[PDB]
Amino acid sequence: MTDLRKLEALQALHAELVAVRQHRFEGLQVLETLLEEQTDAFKALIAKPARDTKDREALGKEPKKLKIGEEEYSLNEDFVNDCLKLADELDLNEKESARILIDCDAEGDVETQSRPLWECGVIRFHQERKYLLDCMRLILEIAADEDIDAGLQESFGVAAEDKIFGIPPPWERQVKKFIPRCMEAMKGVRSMLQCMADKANARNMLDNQETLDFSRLSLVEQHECLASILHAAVQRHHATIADFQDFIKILRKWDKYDHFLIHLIPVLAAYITEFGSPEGMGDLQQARRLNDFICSWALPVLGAAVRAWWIAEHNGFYLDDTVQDLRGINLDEEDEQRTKQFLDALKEGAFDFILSVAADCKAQEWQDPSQLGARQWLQRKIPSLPSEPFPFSHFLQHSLMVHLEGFVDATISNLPDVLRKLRTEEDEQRQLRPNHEQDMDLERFLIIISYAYEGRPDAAMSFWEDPDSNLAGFLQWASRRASTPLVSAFCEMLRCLADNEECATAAHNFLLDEQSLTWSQIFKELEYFTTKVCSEIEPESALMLECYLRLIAKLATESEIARKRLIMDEDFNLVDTILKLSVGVIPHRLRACIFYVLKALMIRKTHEELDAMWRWVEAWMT
Amino acid sequence: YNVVNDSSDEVFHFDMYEWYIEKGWTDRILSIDSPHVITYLQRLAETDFRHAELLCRFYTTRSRFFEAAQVQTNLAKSDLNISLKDRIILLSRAKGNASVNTIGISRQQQQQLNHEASELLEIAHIQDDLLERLVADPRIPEERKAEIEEFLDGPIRTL
Amino acid sequence: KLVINKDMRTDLFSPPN
Repeated sequence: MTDLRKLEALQALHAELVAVRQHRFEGLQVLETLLEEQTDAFKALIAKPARDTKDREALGKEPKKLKIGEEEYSLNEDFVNDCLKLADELDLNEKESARILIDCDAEGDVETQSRPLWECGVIRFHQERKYLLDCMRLILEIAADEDIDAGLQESFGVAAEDKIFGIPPPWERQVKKFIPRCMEAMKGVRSMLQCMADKANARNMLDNQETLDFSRLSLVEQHECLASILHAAVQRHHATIADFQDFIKILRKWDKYDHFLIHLIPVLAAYITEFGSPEGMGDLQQARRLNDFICSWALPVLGAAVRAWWIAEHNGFYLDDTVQDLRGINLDEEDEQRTKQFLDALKEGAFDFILSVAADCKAQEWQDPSQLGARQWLQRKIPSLPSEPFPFSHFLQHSLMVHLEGFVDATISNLPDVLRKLRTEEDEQRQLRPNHEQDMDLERFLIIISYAYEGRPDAAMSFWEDPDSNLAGFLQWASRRASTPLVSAFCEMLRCLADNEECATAAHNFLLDEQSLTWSQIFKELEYFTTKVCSEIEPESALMLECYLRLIAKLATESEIARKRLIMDEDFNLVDTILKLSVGVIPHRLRACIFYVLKALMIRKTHEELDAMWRWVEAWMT
Repeated sequence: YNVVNDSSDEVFHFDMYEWYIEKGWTDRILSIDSPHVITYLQRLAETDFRHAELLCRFYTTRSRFFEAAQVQTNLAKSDLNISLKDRIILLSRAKGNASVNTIGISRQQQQQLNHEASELLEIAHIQDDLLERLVADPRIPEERKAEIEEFLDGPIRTL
Repeated sequence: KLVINKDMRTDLFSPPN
């Protein structure tokens, strides 16, 4: 139709944005026509008129005829009761609340859902904020898409500056900035959600359960959209120090761990990147004050992670003495200060919190049984989520992985001596007291690196292109003599860094000799454990065997040269070892891993390989 | 104010809409969900500028920009007692409101209105530049200026 | 639509009546 209401206007507009995002430009002329009709909507993100007494007393005094804009309607004793109910639950003005209910009668959605008329008003109200805010994310997302025409990419850019951020275009030109409105906007969502649980829990302590669940889902989605919009706005260098201080204070006043903190994490990450790192407001003098300001907290792990990130990002200034001025300043004292601060942050559990957040972010309802118990053998002391149905999006995960990989690169290219001293400390601690379990800082860091580099071959290739870079340097340095946990973490990292065939072949060529880990030692340990079981076993040995089996299966499924070599290698004879191990007394996990390795090796085979496999199976089963 | 909003007297609520308008309480009138006030305005919108402005506010906040551009344009072309500068504001608003999408209305219908408002706004600015200059001109007799102000400070004239 | 007609106008520099 052409005369669509507010709800139908936003729903139709959303469909158009998806078309342009999915490589469908058949609605260019129709898209521009909608932004002009909803100009007043994009200006204010979310604002509910306060409940006024003039309309409350007037609505109930003469509930006979209602006049909204140009049209006229008649109020009856039944409809009038729904207006007061909707206005009370949401604390919305009677005039605005009535318009929402009128839209339901016209569209006639009461029969499509079979719910009370007053309840539909709550859903219709939440739908407006959903599309009104969700559509804004698509505009900025399409404005940053590099796989589209440069002309179209710029059209949505300037439009968002004026429609969303209220900044006029360059060819023209009391008002309030966007951030202060966004901060107050998100604040209303929190206060509205808090009062919702208090009132809902009171009456609960019905047919509206699903409606309350849908409203909570819409609220969390709107909060995520507002967080993404704030992140995008900050990415354009449109912030200041006051907003940063306010955000830091809000974080310090954080009470409970929930999805909102995970959504705000990237906001603080971008803040530190713009201010802390030398990729933004490059005011060296200003950075000194922020350092002392950051370096009250109701949760020490948050402050530890914040300080660690700030140090990692701000240690890039003190690399050379030619791109900036470093006169009349001592270096060793500041280096020792940053080192002790990072050590304290580690002891407080910064990497632990980062790993817990990364794990809770990608929480999947179902997981492949081929990777059970992987990366779940640590000591997690951080409380988990309440398990409520709040699934995450994809852009948020992408941004989180990008920020994590950036932090990893920064920490590897800025603080190598820190990692060296930490590894030496862990080694000497495990040596002087083997009965005790040393800290898992390095293992947690490697697991975080693995989580960051997952399904992103464009970034994983960086570890193979330049073998003389810092990335390859750390990769080859982390393969020397170490304990079982570090070897297992490195094997898991290698397995997760094989999303394609090229990376698998690169890892295969780098693992074998051309000291670092080699297939020779792996097979020697396999044969040793086989002879020991066949003439007990510790959890570390089983974990190492499972990691080796998973890595072999991944390499065989991804690479071809390894599959063709190991299958007929005379010096390895992996099949015999895995069979002698499976026929022994061991848990079912090792047998399952061996079976999956066999499957991977036999994913692509020929007549000779089939004959050999059948011969071995018959010989070992007869 | 409870007793007021709890009433079902319709002539009363009409008299109160008029009274809110009089006192200037855009605060409380724009905050009424009801269509009853919209319908009341739709009958007297094309009767008075102040009422039309209220009607257009209700449309815009409901993303019905094209309908407001229609009310504003007709008001600028009308023979109501409206000053030229007020007719420049009406056209300028209609031009903006017709340039943005309004759901349920064809791109062709939007552009044709945005184009009519753009042309009439161009003529109106010319007329305003003339009237101002003529009134201020030292070489124009006072007797003529009053006559110029009568014929140019009103509906928009042909080129 | 413009139509110039220099013929019959109203003296802009003379009062009315």
